[PDB]
Amino acid sequence: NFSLRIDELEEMLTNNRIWRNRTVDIGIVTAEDALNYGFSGVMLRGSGIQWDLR
Amino acid sequence: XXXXXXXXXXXXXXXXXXXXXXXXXXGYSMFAVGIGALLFGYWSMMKWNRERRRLQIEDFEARIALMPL
Repeated sequence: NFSLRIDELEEMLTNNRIWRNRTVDIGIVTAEDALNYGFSGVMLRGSGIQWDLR
Repeated sequence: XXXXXXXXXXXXXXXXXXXXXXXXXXGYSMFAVGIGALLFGYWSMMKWNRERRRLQIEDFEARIALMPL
């Protein structure tokens, strides 16, 4: 029952204009300077470097 | 005999399946109903205003007819 429950959020939040208006273009940092902070989970993983501990 | 927790998967719950799909609206078809309602909207409204003109002239005629007033 979980697969439908998580997909309910995507038809609620991601598809809507509001999130494509608000969250888009806030702190676009992906360079070697972004690597100089070291986030590991998300951020670097979320955008840029294909590295993961898993 | 040893009894422990048994393994069961059956259907595997389907690993990552898309649920979001295009429904009802297509694109060009919505404009045919959208602008189509507008063209039906003006034609129905303006015919009532022409029927209002029948009342309008008749209302002002009462003032012209009444001179003892």
